[PDB]
Amino acid sequence: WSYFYDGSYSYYDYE
Amino acid sequence: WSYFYDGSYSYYDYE
Amino acid sequence: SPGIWQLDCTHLEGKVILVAVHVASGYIEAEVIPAETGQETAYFLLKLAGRWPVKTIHTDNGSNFTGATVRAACDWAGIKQEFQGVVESMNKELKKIIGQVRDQAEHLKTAVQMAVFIHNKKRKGYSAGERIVDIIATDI
Amino acid sequence: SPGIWQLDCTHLEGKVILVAVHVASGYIEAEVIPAETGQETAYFLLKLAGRWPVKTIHTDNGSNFTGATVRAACDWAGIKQEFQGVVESMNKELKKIIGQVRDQAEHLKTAVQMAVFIHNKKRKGYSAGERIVDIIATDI
Repeated sequence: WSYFYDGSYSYYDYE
Repeated sequence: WSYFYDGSYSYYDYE
Repeated sequence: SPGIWQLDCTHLEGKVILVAVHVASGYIEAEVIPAETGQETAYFLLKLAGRWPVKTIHTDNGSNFTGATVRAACDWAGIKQEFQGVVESMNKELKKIIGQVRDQAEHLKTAVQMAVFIHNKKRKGYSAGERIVDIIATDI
Repeated sequence: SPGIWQLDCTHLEGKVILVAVHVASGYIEAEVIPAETGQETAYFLLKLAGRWPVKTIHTDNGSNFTGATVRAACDWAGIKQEFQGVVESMNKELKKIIGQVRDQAEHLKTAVQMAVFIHNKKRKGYSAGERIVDIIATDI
């Protein structure tokens, strides 16, 4: 998963 | 409070 | 001995308390868990293992220490399981301290952590909290 | 420095994560808390203080670190409060590790403790988990 600066996140691994 | 060998307890301090 | 722990499950006020005792130091960690399940025991163990070199745990054979979720956490953290009156000595000592402070805490869970504190910080040279880190530090 | 900690409150998956960083070692403790309240922060701090010599905590000025229940726990445990990019360095490092293991955990809370473990156990001589006990052991 990917956790962003704002509280949001993605199940996808962008990095 | 006092906690006994069985699961029971008392609010009173007997010891 | 730097990494041997005893884990037990006891009951206070109709709730479940998980107790870990570092046998060599007498250091204690404890928590009130929602239910006597493997899931909650696995969580507790995972937290324990990230703080201390936990190598072996001795438990009884209750379903919360033998379940599938506990086995996986120990595999992942690298903890061997095994299934003394050290447990009873500590449960009695902990209950006595909890009884003495309970009135100062709105909730059992707070009183438990007050008792753990009092226990780990009390001297007789070297509290149990100082002894555990000295044991480990020496093992490096 | 043996007893200085940085505490922060961050958000993942729409939940609240409490992070304590022992500044001198980089050792981390973290927990998913039900709500961003003083009550839950006081519980976490009480647990922290029974494990480690916690003398001073640096926090921001959020209502969860300045509330009445937090002030009392710090009085009782004997912790002075104060109100760096050390916090941000650790929150970013922790989020990165959580992202990488999240698929192996049914729940965020488990992934958090897996990431704390991975962080505290990784070497570069002396992990952060070894460094904290060596710092403290030396201070005795």
